[PDB]
Amino acid sequence: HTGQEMIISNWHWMTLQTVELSLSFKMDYFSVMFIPVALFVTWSIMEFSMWYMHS
Amino acid sequence: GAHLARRYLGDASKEPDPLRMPTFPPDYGFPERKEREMVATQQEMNDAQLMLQQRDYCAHYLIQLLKCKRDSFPNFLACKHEQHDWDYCEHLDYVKRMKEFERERRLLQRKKRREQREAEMARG
Amino acid sequence: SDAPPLTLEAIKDRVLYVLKLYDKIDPEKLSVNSHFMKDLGLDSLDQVEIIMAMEDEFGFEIPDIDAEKLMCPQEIVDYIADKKDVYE
Amino acid sequence: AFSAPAAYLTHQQKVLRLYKRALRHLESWCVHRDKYRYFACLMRARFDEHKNEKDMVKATQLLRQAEEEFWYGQHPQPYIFPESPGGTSYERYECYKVPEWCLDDWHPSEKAMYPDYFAKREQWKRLRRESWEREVKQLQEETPPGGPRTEALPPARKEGDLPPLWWHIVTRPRERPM
Amino acid sequence: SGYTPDEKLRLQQLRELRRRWLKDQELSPREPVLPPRRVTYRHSIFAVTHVLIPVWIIHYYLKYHVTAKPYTVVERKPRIFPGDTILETGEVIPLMKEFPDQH
Amino acid sequence: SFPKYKPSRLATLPATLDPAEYDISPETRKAQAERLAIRSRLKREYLLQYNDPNRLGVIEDPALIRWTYARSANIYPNFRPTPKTSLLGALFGIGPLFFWYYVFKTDRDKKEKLIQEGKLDQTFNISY
Amino acid sequence: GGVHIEPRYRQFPQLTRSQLIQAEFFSATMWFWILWRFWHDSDAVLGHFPYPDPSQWTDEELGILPDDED
Amino acid sequence: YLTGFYSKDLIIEAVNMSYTNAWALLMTLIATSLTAAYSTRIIFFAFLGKPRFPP
Amino acid sequence: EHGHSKMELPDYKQWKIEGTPLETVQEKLAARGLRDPWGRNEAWRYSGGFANNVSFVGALLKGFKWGFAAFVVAVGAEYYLESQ
Amino acid sequence: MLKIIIPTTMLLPMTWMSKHNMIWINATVHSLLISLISLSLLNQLGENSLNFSLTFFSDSLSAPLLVLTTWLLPLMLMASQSHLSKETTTRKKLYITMLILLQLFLIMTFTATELILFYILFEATLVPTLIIITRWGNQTERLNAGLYFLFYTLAGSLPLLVALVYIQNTTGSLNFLIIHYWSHPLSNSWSNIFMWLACIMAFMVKMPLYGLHLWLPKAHVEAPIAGSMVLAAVLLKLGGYGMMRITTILNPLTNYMAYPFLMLSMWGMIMTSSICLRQTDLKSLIAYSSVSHMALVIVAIMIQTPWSFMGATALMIAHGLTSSMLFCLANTNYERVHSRTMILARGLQTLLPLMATWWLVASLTNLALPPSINLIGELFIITASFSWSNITIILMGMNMMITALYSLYMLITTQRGKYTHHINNIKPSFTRENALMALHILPLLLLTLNPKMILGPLY
Ligand SMILES: CCCCCCCCCCCCCCCCC[C@@H](O)O[C@H](CO[C@H](O)CCCCCCCCCCCCCCC)COP(=O)(O)OCC[N+](C)(C)C
Ligand SMILES: CCCCCCCCCCCCCCCCC[C@@H](O)O[C@H](CO[C@H](O)CCCCCCCCCCCCCCC)COP(=O)(O)OCC[N+](C)(C)C
Ligand SMILES: CCCCCCCC/C=C\CCCCCCCC(=O)O[C@H](COC(=O)CCCCCCC/C=C/CCCCCCCC)COP(=O)(O)OCCN
Ligand SMILES: CCCCCCCCCCCC(=O)SCCNC(=O)CCNC(=O)[C@H](O)C(C)(C)COP(=O)(O)O
Repeated sequence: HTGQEMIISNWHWMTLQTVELSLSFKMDYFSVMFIPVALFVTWSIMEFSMWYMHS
Repeated sequence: GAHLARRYLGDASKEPDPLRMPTFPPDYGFPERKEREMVATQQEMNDAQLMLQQRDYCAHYLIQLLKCKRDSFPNFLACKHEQHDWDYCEHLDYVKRMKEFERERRLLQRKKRREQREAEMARG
Repeated sequence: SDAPPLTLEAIKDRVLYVLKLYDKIDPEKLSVNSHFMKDLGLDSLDQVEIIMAMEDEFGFEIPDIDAEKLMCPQEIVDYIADKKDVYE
Repeated sequence: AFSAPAAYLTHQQKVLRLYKRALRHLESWCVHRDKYRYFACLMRARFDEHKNEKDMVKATQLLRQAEEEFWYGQHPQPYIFPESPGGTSYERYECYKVPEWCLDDWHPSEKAMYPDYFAKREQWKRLRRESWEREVKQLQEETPPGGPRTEALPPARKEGDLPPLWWHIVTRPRERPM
Repeated sequence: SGYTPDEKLRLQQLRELRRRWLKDQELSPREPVLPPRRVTYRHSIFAVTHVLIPVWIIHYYLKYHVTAKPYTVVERKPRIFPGDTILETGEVIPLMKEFPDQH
Repeated sequence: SFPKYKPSRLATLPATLDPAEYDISPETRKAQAERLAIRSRLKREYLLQYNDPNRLGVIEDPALIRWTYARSANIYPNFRPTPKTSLLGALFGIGPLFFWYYVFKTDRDKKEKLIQEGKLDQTFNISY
Repeated sequence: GGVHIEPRYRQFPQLTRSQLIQAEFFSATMWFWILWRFWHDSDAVLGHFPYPDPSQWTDEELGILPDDED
Repeated sequence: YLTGFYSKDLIIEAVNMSYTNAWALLMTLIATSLTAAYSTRIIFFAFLGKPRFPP
Repeated sequence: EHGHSKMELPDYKQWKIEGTPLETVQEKLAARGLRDPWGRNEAWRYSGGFANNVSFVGALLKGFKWGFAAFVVAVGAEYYLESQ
Repeated sequence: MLKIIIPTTMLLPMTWMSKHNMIWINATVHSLLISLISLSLLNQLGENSLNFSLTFFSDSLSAPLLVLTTWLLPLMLMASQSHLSKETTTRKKLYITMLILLQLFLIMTFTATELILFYILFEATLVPTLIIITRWGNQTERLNAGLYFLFYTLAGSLPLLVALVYIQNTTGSLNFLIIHYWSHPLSNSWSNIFMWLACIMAFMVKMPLYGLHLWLPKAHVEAPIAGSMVLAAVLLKLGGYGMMRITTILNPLTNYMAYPFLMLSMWGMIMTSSICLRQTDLKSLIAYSSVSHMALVIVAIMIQTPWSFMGATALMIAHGLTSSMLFCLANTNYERVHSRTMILARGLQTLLPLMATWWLVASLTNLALPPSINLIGELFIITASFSWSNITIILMGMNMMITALYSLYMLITTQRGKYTHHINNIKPSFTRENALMALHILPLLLLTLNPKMILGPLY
């Protein structure tokens, strides 16, 4: 709808002099588009495996 | 494509290469030399932040299409008139680029003919 | 899987079914204790052919050192049951 | 697997094994059934034309160019049964075969369940305990001096006797324990 | 070729013993003994204890701890087109220069 | 005729194509019989030690102990300094060290010289 | 979860009507979607703009002078 | 007008008219031809002939 | 709940080479003077519901009839509704 | 710091006056309490140090090693509890006394504000180790291993004493603070070159450097379990700590004097990683893996950049924990098998699942899997060496690939596959071994949450 774009750096892991390493998530177009596709495929695969490997 | 076969099987200097074009001055053809017009300013193109490769002479229709797509969101196929206009203008730009290529080819042809005629006249 | 637990009389029925369609031997004369080399006059190559026929039809393959010493349907049934661990 | 091997293979054994391998690879080449039957009959025809040869020198000269012909057209990707030593499920269930002696290490709380099974297990253990003491003497008195010449074991001869070295063979995890 | 009599006898006896053992592997109806001792609705509670609570915790953590520090959450500025109006200021963006429109 | 199969180190000759067992003599049969005899003797000993109900341990295998001792603890006493061994040791233990030293020395000299002359563009190279 | 289907041993397996009708319905849905999309839009498949021929373009608009002026 | 069309067709068109290596063009075209070929092989060998599985 | 119903095997007289493409194999074997002993063993692969096969093209357009009918109905409805 | 040293000393009268059947409980409980007390040293400051007195001082480099040393003793006692079941009370008390003395010497060594005291204790840590290896060793090669371990160390360390007394005579003080503040450049001369060699080789032989590592496989194979853990975990880090301490006076000689050792280490990592592939023994494989990791640490220390030092400290801690866990697992396997050979026992995952899980976790940690501190140190050293020269990446990547290969090979050979048929004494794993593995592994996955505690003074 909008084209919302966002990166979240919640937890600051450690600082090495002038470098900062923090737990940063990028929620760009690629990520926000690939999360639902991967989740849908995994859901279908898990439902199929509930039958394939019952034994 | 036939042009590639012509260049790699005929004479290389007969027709140009995409890397070095254009090789002749713009005013060689006709002296009026009309200037291309751009209807989208720097600031509004920056505000729309299209792309670096999308900021060409066809930008106004792209901005209109983006405005439509943002406005009528739930109906994802709501407007196609501005989409068709954007493709039509892109097709026109491609036509102009092909015009540049053919103009360069024919001008190089005429230059080669002139050089051959001058050499023959000097020899004769 | 849903594989039914195949049993000895089912195995014997399968062996007799495969053998009875082997036209080189008459179904009436054959018996589950009948031999191959003497009681039916079958060649060694023919015996290899029946061994491969059971191989194809049962879905499991018998090693050569064990296949060449099977001469009766009863011992074929016994070998298959031993391989597939059949109770009754 | 069950039968003990001999020191060498006779000429008939080699011929039969070559015939089986050739038919298998021919079936692999000809996917459909009718083609397989036709060419298998042709192969049998070309195979039995030298059945009645007498001299072993020429027969050994044969089955040598035959092996080369087989190796030239051996279908580099043959069909292998799923449980065969080359199949897709060769050793699939080998991670489920738990040895029987593991049950000797179970906690008494775990042995509280399945009590009749463990009673039968104790009965089997006593049977093995007596049978082993009989089998060692039987095997000692039956084997020839200088050590056995082949790995073939004799059966039980008396009434109460049991076949020597039967514990490993008799009890197994299963073909498909889980 | 074929089985030797000793081989046949040994195989028969081994087969009998193997079948006896395999039959002994069965379970009686009472064999598994379990000692008992204790100390839309399904989806309704699932969406409550698995979706709603993580949403609450994440929202609290993000909105009063993450954004308290500067630049932790930075969002791409929304695209501005000719014709829209800004909520913060109320000014209107001037439109285009009426490009010639044919086809 | 058919193209021949040429065996190599990593693709050995198949048993069927091998001609050793097609030249059959009585001494070959005797050799095969003796091989089967010793193999069956070892198998019988292993099976006797294997089915014993009284045994509650690991069957000590002399071959495994012999292999481990030969691989690990019996190398030096059988070692002799010979031109082949000395040359191989010198090469494989000295050549790589000097080769890598030369490579890194030239690379670092080139970088250090570029640092002196100043055309390296070390901008933003803060961490080191 | 399903119904009880028994083996056949050299006969055709039992087929429930549900899977047959579902498969036929989904194949029909795919073909209907293909036909509808193609009918609605023929441009994606064949192009929506003619390709100009560069030979027909006259020398006037390309600024070619007849080998004498310059 | 299937799911794979909207990606693969545009991939082929974009590859066809860019200043790229010609050998890559040829290999891509042969690769998609072989893709169709092996899909045909799967369908033909798994769904067309007479049954060949155990009885 | 498992598959325990005591399945009965069919009779062995049912399977005949007749009506199958094994006739060509048998005739070409008899022309050179042989026969296939295992000819009947695979007759079941051509006897029952497996007798009728579908061509690759015919398999491809599995549901053209229903889809075409639905497409024609939809186009007619759209034509008669938009023309208003 | 006497609040740590005094209880360690009191551990001896405690264990000697304890009952015959309660020595292990008392020793374990009070050593865990000592570790809890020693946890307070981790609170360092960005300034100089925690100068306790004129004799002991604590930095943020000595604090992690001190904590690891104090934490290792309970695991040593829990591991040694198995094979000492049939041992008399006096000899068990002597073993515990030797372990306590080793801990006390290491604790006094790691702070040691003066260099001569550091050398005295860093050579004193050699007697209890030799006694443990030579006395409570199973194989008949323990005597040769003890002789090798003693002499390889002492030959390197003897010139260090002469170098230290010469430095005291010229400079005038061997206190570390005065050394650091009054440091002056060493001119390029033969005498200074030999001073550098004398000061460096003593620590390089102990890590060890490739070419001087012959003592480590023998000492690790022949020693008992506790000796193996104390060798792989702490006693190797003595060389690294010593060199990071002493290299403050060898500049700028070190820039051009590090080339032979750098090349030796960067090729010996590959050589020992390859050696790990074709190994018929387990403890030898873990020993060679330790040699490879210590070669990487040597490279990091010789590079002499802040990231090199941080990665070196992290790698030392991580490798100590991982090697101790691996030696523990190998010892538990050997106790049941009684053979110590990789391919004799196979497919143990089907029989002992939880031990297979511990094997998998230990292999993953040794494999330098992110975000464990193993990979933190590894990657820091990789980046520092890349800054040193862009061609080091080839050797480092080859080492990483071979490390993964041999780790997964060790896991697969002993866990996957079909079980050996003729082994029927694989009793289920006790609670002691599972607790030992858990106490080995949980600190690693806890330290991966707070890396700054083990990143050294240059953080
Ligand atoms: C709700 C709370 C959540 C967090 C809880 C945190 C729990 C922390 C407890 C663990 C402590 C870690 C060990 C660190 C102790 C070392 C510090 C020690 O040296 O300090 C001493 C003092 O420490 C305490 O007095 C005693 C610490 C020992 C007790 C630890 C608490 C838990 C131990 C329980 C063990 C056994 C439990 C029961 C077994 C059955 C003396 O220092 P001092 O040089 O004078 O200080 C001078 C400054 N003054 C003047 C302001 C005082
Ligand atoms: C085997 C397992 C590992 C053991 C440890 C190995 C590490 C120790 C090896 C020693 C490292 C280098 C030592 C000296 C480096 C200085 C550079 C010098 O060697 O090169 C030239 C020196 O030329 C010659 O090399 C002179 C020395 C030659 C004699 C030394 C023996 C060489 C081979 C012996 C190797 C044996 C090592 C193992 C002993 C057991 C430079 O010429 P120059 O610029 O003018 O002099 C520099 C010094 N100045 C500036 C103070 C004047
Ligand atoms: C596992 C085995 C490792 C073996 C390690 C042993 C070798 C270590 C290197 C040599 C150690 C001895 C060095 C001497 C101690 C340092 C003291 C010092 O530096 O003082 C120098 C003195 O330097 C020396 O005297 C050095 C002489 C060395 C003699 C002994 C030689 C031993 C072997 C040396 C060659 C091997 C070196 C590499 C060994 C590699 C490992 C095998 C200054 O002299 P001044 O009198 O003050 O002069 C000032 C006025 N001009
Ligand atoms: C696609 C790959 C094709 C590969 C083709 C391989 C080559 C095919 C042609 C092989 C040529 C030969 O037959 S090589 C001929 C080898 N020599 C003999 O056959 C002589 C005597 N044969 C016997 O005695 C046997 O036992 C026998 C009578 C056969 C059976 O006997 P039984 O049954 O009573 O036991």
